[PDB]
Amino acid sequence: NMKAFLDELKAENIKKFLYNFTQIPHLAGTEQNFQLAKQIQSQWKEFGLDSVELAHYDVLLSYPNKTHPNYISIINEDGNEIFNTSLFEPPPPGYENVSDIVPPFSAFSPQGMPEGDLVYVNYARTEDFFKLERDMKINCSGKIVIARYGKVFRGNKVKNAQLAGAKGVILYSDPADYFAPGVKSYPDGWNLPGGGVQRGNILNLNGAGDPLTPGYPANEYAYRRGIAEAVGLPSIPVHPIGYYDAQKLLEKMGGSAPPDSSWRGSLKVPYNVGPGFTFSTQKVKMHIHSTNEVTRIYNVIGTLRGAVEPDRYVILGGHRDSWVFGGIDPQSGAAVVHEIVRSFGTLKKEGWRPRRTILFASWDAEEFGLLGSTEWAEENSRLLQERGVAYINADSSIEGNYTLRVDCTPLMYSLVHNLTKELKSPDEGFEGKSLYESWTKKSPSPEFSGMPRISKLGSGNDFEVFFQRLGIASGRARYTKNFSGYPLYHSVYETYELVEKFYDPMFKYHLTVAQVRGGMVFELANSIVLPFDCRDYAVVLRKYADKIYSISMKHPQEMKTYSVSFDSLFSAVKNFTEIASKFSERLQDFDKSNPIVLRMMNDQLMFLERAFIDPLGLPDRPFYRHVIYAPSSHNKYAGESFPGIYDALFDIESKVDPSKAWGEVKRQIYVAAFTVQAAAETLSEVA
Amino acid sequence: NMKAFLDELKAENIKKFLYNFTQIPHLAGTEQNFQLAKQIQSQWKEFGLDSVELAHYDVLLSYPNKTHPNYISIINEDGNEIFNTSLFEPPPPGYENVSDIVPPFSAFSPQGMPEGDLVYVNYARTEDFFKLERDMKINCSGKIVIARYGKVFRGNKVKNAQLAGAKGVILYSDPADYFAPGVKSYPDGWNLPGGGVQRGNILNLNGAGDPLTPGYPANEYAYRRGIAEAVGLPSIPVHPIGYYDAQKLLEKMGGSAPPDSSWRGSLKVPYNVGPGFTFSTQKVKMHIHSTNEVTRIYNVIGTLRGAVEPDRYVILGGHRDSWVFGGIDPQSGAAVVHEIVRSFGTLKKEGWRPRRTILFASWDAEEFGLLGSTEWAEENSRLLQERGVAYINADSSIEGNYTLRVDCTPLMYSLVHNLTKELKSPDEGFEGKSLYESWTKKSPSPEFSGMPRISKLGSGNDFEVFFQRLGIASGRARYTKNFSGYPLYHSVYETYELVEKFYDPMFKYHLTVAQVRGGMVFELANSIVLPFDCRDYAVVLRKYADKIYSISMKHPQEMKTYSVSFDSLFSAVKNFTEIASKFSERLQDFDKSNPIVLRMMNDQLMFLERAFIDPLGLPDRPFYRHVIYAPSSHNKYAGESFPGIYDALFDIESKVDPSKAWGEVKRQIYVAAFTVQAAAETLSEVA
Ligand SMILES: *[C@@H]1O[C@H](CO)[C@@H](O[C@@H]2O[C@H](CO)[C@@H](O[C@@H]3O[C@H](CO)[C@@H](O)[C@H](O[C@H]4O[C@H](CO)[C@@H](O)[C@H](O)[C@@H]4O)[C@@H]3O)[C@H](O)[C@H]2NC(C)=O)[C@H](O)[C@H]1NC(C)=O
Ligand SMILES: *[C@@H]1O[C@H](CO)[C@@H](O[C@@H]2O[C@H](CO)[C@@H](O[C@@H]3O[C@H](CO)[C@@H](O)[C@H](O[C@H]4O[C@H](CO)[C@@H](O)[C@H](O)[C@@H]4O)[C@@H]3O)[C@H](O)[C@H]2NC(C)=O)[C@H](O)[C@H]1NC(C)=O
Ligand SMILES: *[C@@H]1O[C@H](CO)[C@@H](O[C@@H]2O[C@H](CO)[C@@H](O)[C@H](O)[C@H]2NC(C)=O)[C@H](O)[C@H]1NC(C)=O
Ligand SMILES: *[C@@H]1O[C@H](CO)[C@@H](O[C@@H]2O[C@H](CO)[C@@H](O)[C@H](O)[C@H]2NC(C)=O)[C@H](O)[C@H]1NC(C)=O
Ligand SMILES: *[C@@H]1O[C@H](CO)[C@@H](O[C@@H]2O[C@H](CO)[C@@H](O)[C@H](O)[C@H]2NC(C)=O)[C@H](O)[C@H]1NC(C)=O
Ligand SMILES: *[C@@H]1O[C@H](CO)[C@@H](O[C@@H]2O[C@H](CO)[C@@H](O)[C@H](O)[C@H]2NC(C)=O)[C@H](O)[C@H]1NC(C)=O
Ligand SMILES: *[C@@H]1O[C@H](CO)[C@@H](O[C@@H]2O[C@H](CO)[C@@H](O)[C@H](O)[C@H]2NC(C)=O)[C@H](O)[C@H]1NC(C)=O
Ligand SMILES: *[C@@H]1O[C@H](CO)[C@@H](O[C@@H]2O[C@H](CO)[C@@H](O)[C@H](O)[C@H]2NC(C)=O)[C@H](O)[C@H]1NC(C)=O
Ligand SMILES: *[C@@H]1O[C@H](CO)[C@@H](O)[C@H](O)[C@H]1NC(C)=O
Ligand SMILES: *[C@@H]1O[C@H](CO)[C@@H](O)[C@H](O)[C@H]1NC(C)=O
Ligand SMILES: *[C@@H]1O[C@H](CO)[C@@H](O)[C@H](O)[C@H]1NC(C)=O
Ligand SMILES: *[C@@H]1O[C@H](CO)[C@@H](O)[C@H](O)[C@H]1NC(C)=O
Ligand SMILES: *[C@@H]1O[C@H](CO)[C@@H](O)[C@H](O)[C@H]1NC(C)=O
Ligand SMILES: *[C@@H]1O[C@H](CO)[C@@H](O)[C@H](O)[C@H]1NC(C)=O
Ligand code: MET
Ligand code: MET
Ligand SMILES: [Ca+2]
Ligand SMILES: [Ca+2]
Ligand SMILES: [Cl-]
Ligand SMILES: [Cl-]
Ligand SMILES: [Zn+2]
Ligand SMILES: [Zn+2]
Ligand SMILES: [Zn+2]
Ligand SMILES: [Zn+2]
Repeated sequence: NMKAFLDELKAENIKKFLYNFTQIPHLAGTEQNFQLAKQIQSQWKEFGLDSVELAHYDVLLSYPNKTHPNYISIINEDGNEIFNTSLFEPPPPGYENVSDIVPPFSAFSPQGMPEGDLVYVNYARTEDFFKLERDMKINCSGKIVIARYGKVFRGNKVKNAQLAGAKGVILYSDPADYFAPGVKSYPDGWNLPGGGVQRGNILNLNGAGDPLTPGYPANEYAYRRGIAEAVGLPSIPVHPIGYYDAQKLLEKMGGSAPPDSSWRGSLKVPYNVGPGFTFSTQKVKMHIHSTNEVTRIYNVIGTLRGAVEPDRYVILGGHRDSWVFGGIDPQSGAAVVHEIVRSFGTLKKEGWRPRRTILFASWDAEEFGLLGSTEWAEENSRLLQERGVAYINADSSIEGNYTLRVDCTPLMYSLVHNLTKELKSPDEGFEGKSLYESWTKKSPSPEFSGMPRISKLGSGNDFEVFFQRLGIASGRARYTKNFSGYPLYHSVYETYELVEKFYDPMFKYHLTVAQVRGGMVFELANSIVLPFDCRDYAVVLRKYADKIYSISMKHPQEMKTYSVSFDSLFSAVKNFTEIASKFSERLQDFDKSNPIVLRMMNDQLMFLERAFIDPLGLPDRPFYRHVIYAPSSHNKYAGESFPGIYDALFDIESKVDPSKAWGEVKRQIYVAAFTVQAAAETLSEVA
Repeated sequence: NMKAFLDELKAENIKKFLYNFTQIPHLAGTEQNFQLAKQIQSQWKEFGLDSVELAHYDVLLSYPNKTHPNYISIINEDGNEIFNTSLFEPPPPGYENVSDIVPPFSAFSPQGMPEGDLVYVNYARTEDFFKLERDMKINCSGKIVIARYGKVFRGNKVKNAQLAGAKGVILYSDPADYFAPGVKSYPDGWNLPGGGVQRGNILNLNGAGDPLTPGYPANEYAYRRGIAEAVGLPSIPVHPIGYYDAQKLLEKMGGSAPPDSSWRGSLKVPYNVGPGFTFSTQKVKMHIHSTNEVTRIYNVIGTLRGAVEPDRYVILGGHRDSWVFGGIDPQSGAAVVHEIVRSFGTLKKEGWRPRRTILFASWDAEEFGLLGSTEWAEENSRLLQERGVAYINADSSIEGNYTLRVDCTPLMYSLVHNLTKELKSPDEGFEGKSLYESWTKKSPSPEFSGMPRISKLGSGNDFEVFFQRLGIASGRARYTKNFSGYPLYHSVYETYELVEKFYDPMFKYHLTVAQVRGGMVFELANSIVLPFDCRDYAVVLRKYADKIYSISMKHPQEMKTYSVSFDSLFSAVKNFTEIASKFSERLQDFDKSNPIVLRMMNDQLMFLERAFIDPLGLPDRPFYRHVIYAPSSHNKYAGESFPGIYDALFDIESKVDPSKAWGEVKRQIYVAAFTVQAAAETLSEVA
């Protein structure tokens, strides 16, 4: 049973595995990450799984040129380079050995050496550009943009800059966002030093996976697009820097003053918007020589065969590739997965099997655009869509030590509330209290009443293909602090020591998280009726419908003129509530001795998330197919509800042809209404 | 059991129902067809079904203007109309009563009155236009095209004419194609009189359904495209005529002689290609005033709930709407469906239920582009794709009286061979012999060896959405003669008397067909393991792969230059064969006492057709999603195998950018190979 499973999980095994996984860098596509793959594969076998395989793919990756390093320069009239930015981050104490740490770069930047004047765009959010262009009437065309990291996915920033006519992008971490007051810089604290730099890809894939093979696995015989038809590549060069190098670049900024104080970081500089310097005269020059190449990646797939329903899959998955040492990201998740596998393997060895099949994945190349999970899901989509019960993600276990953070489909709200009521809180001052209780006090639902906050699923991690493309119920859970990161995210300072010393000295937060993740998986794979409560969907659908309705009501005149009615959507949401209620009654009232009836009802529960998928996808985003959730078009990290209606409404006042625009709003209402009604009807009696 | 079911079917009930259904016209959208819907609905209830509902939709239909009739004219220099074509067909004896028979028209023609010179284009097939433009260097731009009916779907003809720059199309039936030697014209024989005219729609929908709501049911709150963005509407006017009116128009043809004798019909005319008349001087003028309007349609859906697996659907479906009386098309099918329902209802009343759910449909508006079946499938696609076991079509039972004609998925080859070995042949001179035996002697497989021909499924009937869009295993069966029609197809002369006197005086062919259709449905809904043999798919996949390979090999030089390899496809087809064999062994070797294992294996058998669906669809045809079969792009009535590779190869010598063209061939090989491999893997052990 479950306590057995949970009792078997040890804090000290997790620490042990974390140490093992973080001694050398495990960059996607490198030999070291292949070797770590083989090791996971051997150990998952010893741990007892029925089978363990590697699945490989040849996918587009991106690397700096070793012999021609990227950097930024200030140049004078004579094109002399007065100031150059760092070529690497100062490595942390004890790691001068590090054979090779990849230098900071933006993965997938095109090559180039543009020069021009700087304009400062705050976070380079859509509203930031609105403010700049609309109110301040500044123009970025032909400019080099400098933006700080934070708020939104960096690929969104680069896309907004391209849209604004920019010719290059410089990204940096501002201490306002990455330096927590009263804490010391690494190695004496968990703060980001001025030499530290955030790596990460800057693609706008919208779910496509490998840029060359959208729709299909990048296997041996795959036909590949030419790089010119590749999906999601930026067309301007981009490069990231620390705040020391950034202060040099910002200290001379001329033109307009920040429009207000929210545009201002913590550096001792004016934060002028520019364009140009105060040093007329001087310009900025980028040197990007990174290359894209087709490189092989390896996922590790382990299988624990179910005893009763082997053709039903519960999936625990998390990535193994890291920018450098991956102390937090991803090895604090991977080490938790490893102990969960060891622990399932133990039960199995004593003769136990779960009811359903459990699949365990160690994904590759997440950092480069969720490529390993996606290609694998493109290859197995027929199995996943007919047999996939649920997907639990397992990136970083901790990103703070304050409370539980859970994002999932409403189908799993009750499972997560129940499970956490049986778990001991590991928080100071809640000893003897349940996880549900510390979590509820520290993180109260706005939505009401005496319940914890649970968020929507956006994207930016490996659950994306499972939920947004395939409609498989998905969740994730981690410890967090009281979309920007923790200060040391994706830098060289993310090490084993960072975690042992400052985050989780006892590894008790890792353990709590291993219980939540492992317990969810255990319940999903073994409970006789699937632990999904469809009435939870009925509740949030109503809230989401009120929400998009209020957004539309900011335009009463247009609603009148174009006859924009939400009646069909509320009507669909009403029918969903009613039918969902009745389906629950039947769920309570039928006999579990009849297997066929049990399988039927489970199939209904399983396909219910699947019912929300539109095979045509959302407009311009063919691989985002879920009609209720999609990643925000302004922020890949954030979920948006009724994404098709929301985007039809967004900035509608600016559209040239109002009735065409409002026509499209109404089309999206219709699509949403029909999909909600069709989903509800899957829960009707079947004949 | 099955004999019980079959013994219950009577020839005389079928005749009785056929008579009842053919006394007045039942045009889609008219009150008479609503009334016939209500009657079917009452009678399916009395017959015993658990429930019977009407599902309605508001869809684009098309009608002639009653007070401004369509016709064609010959005009002189002074624009005088010398010759006008008929305004209606002479009604058959006894039907001068007929309140109103719609006059011949091409459904969905735009309005217009173009004048110009005639060019004669034979069947207006793609090769016909190749011959005309390429070899004869004739130019149709600005011309009015005249084509004879036959060979290919009429909508393809109109699209080829548009592509060729034509400004109007005149369609007619040539006695070469619609007058069988030695037989008399109706009412004294089954031949087409010179006054008879073939109705039918001329859309190019490619699976979209209702032109205004592609993707989604045309329900009450549906958002509808503007007619200018409608799917599949021709942009030139089109009108059909009999061979009397056609002889007048053809007798004066000038320009070139027919390129050869295959261009020549049976009329006593030269069959000159034109352009223009021999009467310089005279021109042709079209008068089309037909309108398109959104009109309500009604499907009747009956349900016979399964005893053991109510959430598994076997579907028997056929249309009810007719151009006029529908003596053959569709009421000879509808009357067979009615007797099958009555017969299932009888068993049910004596306490029996099938194992799986059976759904019975009477579709509306088939004649106007398969609209009723399609809209219903767009509305229920989530149920159909997870629960749909099989779809059996039921249009016309007879179109000849020579032998059985069966088209179906390879998954049903064995079911159809077995079932027909248990059925008595109704053919003269095979009394005491089995249906399999007359059918095999009269219609031998080319493919080998001692087996009957079974054809590929294309489109042009209501199975289209189920098979080509949704991937549900589909079949159809009918009596045929020794893509053009029978002579009286879609004319006013298609009556009850036509069938009683000349086709099936005893109704014994209707009865055989009711046994084949009802027996297939019975086996599918009741057999414990689904009666599909996946090794039949392995066999035809190999044949199809040889076939497309030979087509490519006509271009050895390009295959060399571009490195076009079919190795991945043959490799996929090999793995399919191997895995299919092993899956059959397990299928034989497992115990039917374990229900869960039985359901698992049945689910594999059920989803196997589903595995061949690509959610991106085929290029430019988003609603054709099956990778192995699609309707021919040159002939909606015909199936093409590996449609994506075939179309990439078709007329490739003519493409401007060879490596781009050959690139696309290779892409399609890759897609085909991967889909075959993914389908095979669904039949692997599941964990
Ligand atoms: C939520 O579930 C309910 C059912 O429980 C479902 O209600 C349905 O609403 C539709 C659309 O309003 C109803 O449609 C009617 O059908 C009857 C025949 O049964 C027709 O006579 C009506 O048509 C006339 O009136 C229309 C509206 O003014 C005219 O436009 C039309 O031209 C006709 O003159 C009408 O179409 C349907 O009957 C009910 N079904 C019921 C009550 O069982 C509702 O649609 C669901 N919500 C969603 C979004 O699906
Ligand atoms: C039909 O089923 C068979 C399996 O039963 C399946 O065979 C697979 O073929 C692939 C592709 O050829 C094999 O891929 C190899 O994998 C190994 C590692 O296991 C690699 O070392 C190999 O890569 C090297 O060689 C390549 C080819 O020259 C180089 O391009 C590459 O850069 C490497 O140097 C190679 O990728 C795979 O191992 C087998 N699997 C087996 C035999 O189990 C076949 O693909 C199926 N058919 C289809 C169309 O799917
Ligand atoms: C991580 O732990 C693994 C497994 O214990 C270590 O790999 C084993 O170590 C020795 C080499 O000294 C070999 O005898 C085994 O073959 C290895 N087992 C494998 C690959 O599964 C590995 O050395 C550890 N890594 C670190 C950095 O300590
Ligand atoms: C920034 O780096 C550049 C590139 O290395 C330095 O300029 C180079 O310096 C060498 C030695 O003076 C010259 O031979 C090259 O011509 C220069 N290269 C280019 C492309 O300008 C420059 O010194 C650095 N700037 C500072 C302030 O250190
Ligand atoms: C979470 O736990 C609650 C409370 O135990 C469960 O709700 C009960 O479930 C049982 C078993 O079917 C019913 O008999 C009770 O009537 C339910 N009580 C309530 C308050 O609804 C709920 O099912 C659990 N959710 C899960 C386990 O997914
Ligand atoms: C087709 O058969 C039906 C059913 O027997 C006939 O409809 C019935 O006829 C009488 C009207 O004379 C009524 O008492 C019943 O209400 C009808 N039943 C229905 C509608 O289910 C119908 O008249 C026949 N049609 C023809 C042309 O003979
Ligand atoms: C073909 O039909 C046209 C249309 O009815 C006939 O021409 C019309 O005839 C009436 C009476 O002569 C005239 O008043 C109209 O002006 C004509 N209409 C048009 C549009 O031309 C014509 O007679 C018919 N041709 C033949 C040979 O019967
Ligand atoms: C068609 O009938 C053939 C011959 O009876 C069936 O094949 C046999 O099926 C039985 C039952 O599983 C096996 O034990 C035999 O070994 C099979 N014989 C052969 C020749 O294969 C076949 O299964 C039937 N196809 C159907 C009913 O779908
Ligand atoms: C890296 O830089 C060298 C020159 O310094 C260049 O010639 C080489 O091609 C580069 N490597 C690439 C582009 O992969
Ligand atoms: C922005 O400035 C550039 C300067 O070259 C100009 O080409 C472009 O049209 C301007 N656009 C706006 C938003 O005014
Ligand atoms: C963990 O422990 C305490 C709890 O308040 C906190 O003050 C400290 O900052 C935490 N460590 C990190 C890395 O947040
Ligand atoms: C039919 O023709 C009349 C005139 O004869 C026209 O005015 C009317 O609008 C037409 N009906 C239509 C177009 O539906
Ligand atoms: C066909 O003839 C028309 C005459 O107007 C001309 O415009 C068109 O370019 C010609 N095309 C070909 C195929 O020569
Ligand atoms: C039906 O019966 C005989 C069989 O040869 C045939 O000659 C006759 O033409 C058939 N009727 C039709 C309509 O084909
Ligand atoms: C490429 S989607 C997100 C990848 C990675 N988790 C990042 O946030 O940088
Ligand atoms: C619109 S697809 C075919 C419709 C009808 N069966 C015809 O052949 O005319
Ligand atoms: Ca791919
Ligand atoms: Ca539609
Ligand atoms: Cl996570
Ligand atoms: Cl048919
Ligand atoms: Zn990560
Ligand atoms: Zn990361
Ligand atoms: Zn028909
Ligand atoms: Zn027809």
